[PDB]
Amino acid sequence: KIPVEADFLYAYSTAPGYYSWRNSKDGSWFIQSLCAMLKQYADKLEFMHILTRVNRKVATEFESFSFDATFHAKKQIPCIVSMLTKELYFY
Amino acid sequence: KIPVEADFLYAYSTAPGYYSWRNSKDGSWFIQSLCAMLKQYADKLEFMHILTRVNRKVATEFESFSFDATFHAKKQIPCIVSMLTKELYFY
Amino acid sequence: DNSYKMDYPEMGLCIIINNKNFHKSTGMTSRSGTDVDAANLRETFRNLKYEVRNKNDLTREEIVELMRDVSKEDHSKRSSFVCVLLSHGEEGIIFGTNGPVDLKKITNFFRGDRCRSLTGKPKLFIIQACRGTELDCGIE
Amino acid sequence: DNSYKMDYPEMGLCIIINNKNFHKSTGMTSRSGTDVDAANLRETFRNLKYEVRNKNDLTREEIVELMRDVSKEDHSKRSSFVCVLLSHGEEGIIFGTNGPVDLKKITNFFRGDRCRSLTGKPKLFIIQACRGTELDCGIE
Ligand SMILES: *[C@@](=O)([C]S[C]C1=C(F)[C]=[C][C]=C1Cl)[C]([C]C([O])=O)[N]C(=O)[C]([N]C(=O)[C]C1=[C]C(/[C]=[C]/C(=O)O[C])=[C][C]=C1O[C][C])[C]([C])[C]
Ligand SMILES: *[C@@](=O)([C]S[C]C1=C(F)[C]=[C][C]=C1Cl)[C]([C]C([O])=O)[N]C(=O)[C]([N]C(=O)[C]C1=[C]C(/[C]=[C]/C(=O)O[C])=[C][C]=C1O[C][C])[C]([C])[C]
Repeated sequence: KIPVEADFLYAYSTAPGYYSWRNSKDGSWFIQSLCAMLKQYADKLEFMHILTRVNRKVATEFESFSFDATFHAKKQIPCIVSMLTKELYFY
Repeated sequence: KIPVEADFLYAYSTAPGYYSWRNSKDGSWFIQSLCAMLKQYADKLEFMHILTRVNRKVATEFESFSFDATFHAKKQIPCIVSMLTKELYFY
Repeated sequence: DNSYKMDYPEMGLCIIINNKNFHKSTGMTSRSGTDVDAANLRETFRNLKYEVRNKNDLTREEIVELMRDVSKEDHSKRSSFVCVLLSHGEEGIIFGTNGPVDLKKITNFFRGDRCRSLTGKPKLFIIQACRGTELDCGIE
Repeated sequence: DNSYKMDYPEMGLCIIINNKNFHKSTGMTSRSGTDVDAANLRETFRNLKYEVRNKNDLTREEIVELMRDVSKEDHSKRSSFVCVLLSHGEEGIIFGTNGPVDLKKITNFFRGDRCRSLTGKPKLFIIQACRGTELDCGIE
């Protein structure tokens, strides 16, 4: 017998209340930088450990550019919510 | 230059929208079962890895008891939100 | 033990809900790039062994059904679950190609006592969207 | 590199905000057990090397100040941060021993561009409370 709302893992593209960014030629920052990590560590790391490097590769190497005063020079930081009651290792 | 809302880590005592439990003789389920893990793995594991076993030790071995119809036989499941952009190892 | 059980015959099923063009009514701008994602994605979970089924531009009453269509299904021999949603959004709300829709009702079917074959297995939800209208000016 | 930098002279500072008795007005029941925690806690972070300062039953206008008192402070030589809050609560709201208080305003001082010495360091918030009034009947 376990908690129903358990084992659920949600990886939001940004921090609550904030906007999520997107490139018109590569697409999302969050999605490209995510797949790219599962590209390297899909069998090396756990998953939170992946999702965390994904957090850095999006908080560190991504910065908006725009001719708009408001929509320019803006950052983004993902959100890793986890209820999982165990580790995960795709393999 | 980084995202302000970053590096923040919030460990909620339950799942959003839900109640949090408490023992009158040991205290919180979430707090006792947490310290107890940092008691064993404060230098063995990372932290998400700790916080996850904490998730199990609270989703698995804790079940409410009460003479009330409503406040009896209820479970709880913690919530690990993470913005951290790196790993953590207290030592 | 400590780590999940992932040695079931079928790794899972990775439905991606690629939403891009929004009903003029919704007033939601057409997301350019969404496509580049859905492909880099479909290719990603294909390499990890998931049954990826891509659906495009689905109204609110449509994502909800697919979901009950997906919860009710023998995931018995399936090891896990992955739902990738790419669309516009607010906080707690995701968007249909016709109207905004409450996230709660979506994820609910797969709840421990509603989706029992998935019970004990990890429901991995990846949301790609607007949790509001705040900007990170960045320090350092 | 990959893992945080924790080899600063001072591991951090672990303020625990032990709230238990609530102003009859608030109507919040007196939490029995809270104390057993605050002790098992103070003893825990004491062993990991934190400057633990325990404050008890602080009204809403009181937790907020301590916080600006805590954000404004040279955490320069400090490696990290930990705020343990034990009290009643709703979703997004925590309770004072006089009145409910918005979580956002609390955590905000330590934001990258507000609390600059903590910048780059992990702000570890542990909340022990009622995110609403839902029960987990449990399956299996
Ligand atoms: C969100 O879905 C927008 S939700 C808007 C909204 C409503 F209309 C009504 C009620 C609530 C809300 Cl929250 C999308 C994310 C998505 O995947 O569709 N957010 C955006 O589209 C953002 N704009 C862009 O991504 C376009 C853009 C990109 C860049 C440069 C990026 C870069 O990486 O450069 C190197 C600069 C400027 C823009 O345009 C911004 C208008 C939001 C900022 C709208
Ligand atoms: C929450 O703070 C309650 S918030 C209530 C609330 C309002 F009054 C107004 C607006 C919004 C909200 Cl959310 C506390 C958590 C805390 O740390 O103080 N929750 C509780 O106190 C729960 N009750 C108990 O913990 C007491 C209790 C324990 C048990 C047995 C536990 C066990 O482990 O047994 C082995 C059984 C019954 C009860 O009593 C329940 C009335 C909530 C359930 C109230």
